[PDB]
Amino acid sequence: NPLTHSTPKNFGIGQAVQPKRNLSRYVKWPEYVRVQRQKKILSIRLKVPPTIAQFQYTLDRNTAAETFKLFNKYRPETAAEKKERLTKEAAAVAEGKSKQDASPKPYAVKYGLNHVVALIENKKAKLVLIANDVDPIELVVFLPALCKKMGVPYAIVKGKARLGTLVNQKTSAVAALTEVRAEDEAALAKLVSTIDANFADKYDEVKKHWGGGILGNKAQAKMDKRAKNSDSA
Amino acid sequence: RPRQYATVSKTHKTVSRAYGGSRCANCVKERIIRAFLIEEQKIVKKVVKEQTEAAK
Amino acid sequence: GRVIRNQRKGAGSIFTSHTRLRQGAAKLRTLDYAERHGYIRGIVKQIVHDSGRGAPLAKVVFRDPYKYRLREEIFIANEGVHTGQFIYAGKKASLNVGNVLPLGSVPEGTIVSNVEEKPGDRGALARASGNYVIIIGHNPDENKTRVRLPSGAKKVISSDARGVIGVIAGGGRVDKPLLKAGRAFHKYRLKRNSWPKTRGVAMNPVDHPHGGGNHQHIGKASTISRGAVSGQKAGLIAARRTGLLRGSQKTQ
Amino acid sequence: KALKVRTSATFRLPKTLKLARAPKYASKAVPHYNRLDSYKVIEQPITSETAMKKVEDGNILVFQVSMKANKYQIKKAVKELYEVDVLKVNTLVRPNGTKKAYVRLTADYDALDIANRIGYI
RNA sequence: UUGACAUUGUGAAGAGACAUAGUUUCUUUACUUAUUCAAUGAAGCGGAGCUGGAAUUCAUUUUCCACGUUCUAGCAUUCAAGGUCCCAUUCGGGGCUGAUCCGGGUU
RNA sequence: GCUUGUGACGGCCCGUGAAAAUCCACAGGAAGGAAUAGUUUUCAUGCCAGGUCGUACUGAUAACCGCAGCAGGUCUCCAAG
RNA sequence: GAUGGGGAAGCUCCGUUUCAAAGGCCUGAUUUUAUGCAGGCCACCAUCGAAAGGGAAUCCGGUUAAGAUUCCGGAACCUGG
Ligand SMILES: [Mg+2]
Ligand SMILES: [Mg+2]
Ligand SMILES: [Mg+2]
Ligand SMILES: [Mg+2]
Ligand SMILES: [Mg+2]
Ligand SMILES: [Mg+2]
Ligand SMILES: [Mg+2]
Ligand SMILES: [Mg+2]
Ligand SMILES: [Mg+2]
Ligand SMILES: [Mg+2]
Ligand SMILES: [Mg+2]
Ligand SMILES: [Mg+2]
Ligand SMILES: [Mg+2]
Ligand SMILES: [Mg+2]
Ligand SMILES: [Mg+2]
Ligand SMILES: [Mg+2]
Ligand SMILES: [Mg+2]
Ligand SMILES: [Mg+2]
Ligand SMILES: [Mg+2]
Ligand SMILES: [Mg+2]
Ligand SMILES: [Mg+2]
Ligand SMILES: [Mg+2]
Ligand SMILES: [Mg+2]
Ligand SMILES: [Mg+2]
Ligand SMILES: [Mg+2]
Ligand SMILES: [Mg+2]
Ligand SMILES: [Mg+2]
Ligand SMILES: [Mg+2]
Ligand SMILES: [Mg+2]
Ligand SMILES: [Mg+2]
Ligand SMILES: [Mg+2]
Repeated sequence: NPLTHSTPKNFGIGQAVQPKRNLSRYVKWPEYVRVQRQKKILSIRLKVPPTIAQFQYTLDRNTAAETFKLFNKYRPETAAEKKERLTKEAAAVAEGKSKQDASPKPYAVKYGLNHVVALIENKKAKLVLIANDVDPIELVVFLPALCKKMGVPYAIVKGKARLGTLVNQKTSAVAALTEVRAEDEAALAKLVSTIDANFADKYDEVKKHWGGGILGNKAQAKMDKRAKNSDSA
Repeated sequence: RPRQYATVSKTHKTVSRAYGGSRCANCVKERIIRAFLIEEQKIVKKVVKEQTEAAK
Repeated sequence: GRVIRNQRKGAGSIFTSHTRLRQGAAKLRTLDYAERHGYIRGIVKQIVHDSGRGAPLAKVVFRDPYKYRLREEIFIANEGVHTGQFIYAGKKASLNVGNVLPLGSVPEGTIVSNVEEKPGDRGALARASGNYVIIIGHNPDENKTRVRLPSGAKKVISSDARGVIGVIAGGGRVDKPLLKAGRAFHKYRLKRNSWPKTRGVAMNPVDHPHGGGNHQHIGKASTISRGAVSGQKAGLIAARRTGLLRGSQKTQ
Repeated sequence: KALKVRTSATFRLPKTLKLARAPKYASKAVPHYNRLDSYKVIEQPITSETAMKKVEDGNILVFQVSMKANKYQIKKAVKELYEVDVLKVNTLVRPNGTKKAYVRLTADYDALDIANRIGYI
């Protein structure tokens, strides 16, 4: 309205150099970026066999949250807690004549791959959590089959570091439970039942189902509309 | 010689009219008339094809 | 025996192109947004002689649609284009001499030069002075465009392939006798060390299949098979026929 | 929330923290003393007769000078070692791999005097 | 140069066997992720929506095109002026809009 | 007049007869800038500094290569009656 | 002719902007204080290669046994600060 003025610009072809736009879709990313992205795509364009891709069926966040809820009540000893336990049991044992039992029987989540494997073999685990990320998937693939044969209820859970946080490691391939104070027995079977329903009962059916073969949407839309018109003309 | 133009005052390297040391003052006369006439005909081009849109 | 002449050329020591004075590489613009959705305007700022080349080149400057700057291309001058002309380049572009249009967007009978083999290769076919291609039909499904090349061959390429309307300047250049060695000398002086040519029949046998003998003669059939091996191929390679071509040429 | 917004199409090397050096042991345990002191910059007077003439006529001292020394290091090493103002210094390499300085003093200083004050004659 | 095997994976029609149930093998022709070729300071791809309109309506749209630049050897740059909302009003500065959404497959 | 320099032209080409450093100008208008006093270093004048290596001589029927102070070979400027 | 690379048993061969996360300037921010970060650019991508190519700027007189557009004298010019 003052000496100010409206002067709209004409960004049509042949005039008015294009403005700056969000070229995020076009940037020439570093190869390491490119590789991991196309690795995910190549891993989806193939037909993946059913002994893999029984993964990608990750436990739901709610059931998982309740599983992290219970499992946190059973962390292993911290740094200071063990040195604290020692001097408490180095004193009371060596003089008070405690039968190497000036400390109560511990209750914690069991972890470490080879540890957890033999626990399942020996039928001592009550609930095995398997991460969905393990990069040499062979370290883990045989666990749904193993738990199934051993009557051990298992669950594939998003987060190999999230299993690691609850055991004071940066990461952890697995996390399992064998011992549980009687105050938490009921919450366990409650979780185990939901968990068996999602995985250990669906095993044999998932064992027959391949996965993958999923097109990108440029070749998908070229498919949804090519079979759209060809049939319903 | 080109390095010597740095040892000489600006009046030796320009003339007072627009596009001084750059264009030959008959080209300036031309890029003036061309500019003015095109901006004029450009206005003519719009209201002619505006009336086209109102009657077609 | 020795390594024969045509074998030495591939090493490219004294046989590489004599390139110093060349104007640049003649190329259509990069097939960007403007050219394949609309059209873009430029001015041929100059048409100029390219050393060692038959046809004159056309320097054609455009605006950069993405940065405030002028970007200049090197076209081959199609006959009739001139300094100061406005060249349009795009899918939707007028069918006027000098403009560059996707083969799909010109009627049959159009006569274009510097045409792309696949779309975007910035100019492959019909570049030498006096040549052109003619479009002889279209297949809108698969959007091919059948053309006829200067050889007579009839290739079929994409309708997106780009060509420039008209024929290439400098025609008839090959109707004048060189008239004398020096003209040919200065000719090849600015192309490459291909001239003059000692006949293989004037060398000793170390040098060439045709070499030696107490009279000057080829000694065996000069038609050499495709399957011949390097150092054998000299003469009429894979000749499907031979002798003075009498009767009308012109592919059926 | 949502993604980054890169207006440019080129990815470039992120500008990362480039840390200075905090060595845990020293470099060479003792810094080397001055490799070209004044007493090393000027090695001998040149008392050739053609040079002695430049002392008497042109008010110039001729010195054999370290090859490593430049025109600056001569001018400085002359003032410090002889308490004189140097106008300008011309040098040349003798044809036996030695440097000759033609050192000219300002009009205040008489070269001839400063020449038998250092001793040669 | 020609063949076989390996790199070699996904469909569909058509041949081939236990002797006219689908495991498997080929011929024909599709698919894209291996592999291959090109282009670009990986810039506007694919899908959908806006508004116009050819279109004839067989109930209301069943669709298909479009969907800022062509008398002239000018000029086109400061995240854009305009519009709108903020900072607590300074001089400065930001968001949105201008420039429609969605998928991150550079084409 | 002679040698050389240069100009405006003209002949020739299927030959149309390098590159980069570097220097300037223009288009642009970001910004900064005075009344009780500012902007100005492309105007004049004034201050300081400018390193490192080569620099002699021969260049030829004797200083180079031809076993040599070899009738050979070896790039070029100046040029009186 | 290095370099991310690609060959090759290997000495090494190939590629030179080459399928690479390739780099640095202007000044603002500081008034702990020195240079961290706040803008915006540039995506130009080694280097070697001409004592006849390109190229900042000097002259005259005098002077030595032997040096000089280099010393002396007088008169300039360029570049950087
Ligand atoms: Mg041989
Ligand atoms: Mg070459
Ligand atoms: Mg030759
Ligand atoms: Mg011949
Ligand atoms: Mg011949
Ligand atoms: Mg012979
Ligand atoms: Mg032979
Ligand atoms: Mg033979
Ligand atoms: Mg013969
Ligand atoms: Mg004969
Ligand atoms: Mg010197
Ligand atoms: Mg085959
Ligand atoms: Mg691209
Ligand atoms: Mg001459
Ligand atoms: Mg000319
Ligand atoms: Mg100039
Ligand atoms: Mg000045
Ligand atoms: Mg320096
Ligand atoms: Mg001399
Ligand atoms: Mg002599
Ligand atoms: Mg001799
Ligand atoms: Mg190399
Ligand atoms: Mg150099
Ligand atoms: Mg030079
Ligand atoms: Mg030179
Ligand atoms: Mg003299
Ligand atoms: Mg002397
Ligand atoms: Mg002399
Ligand atoms: Mg002097
Ligand atoms: Mg003076
Ligand atoms: Mg100055």
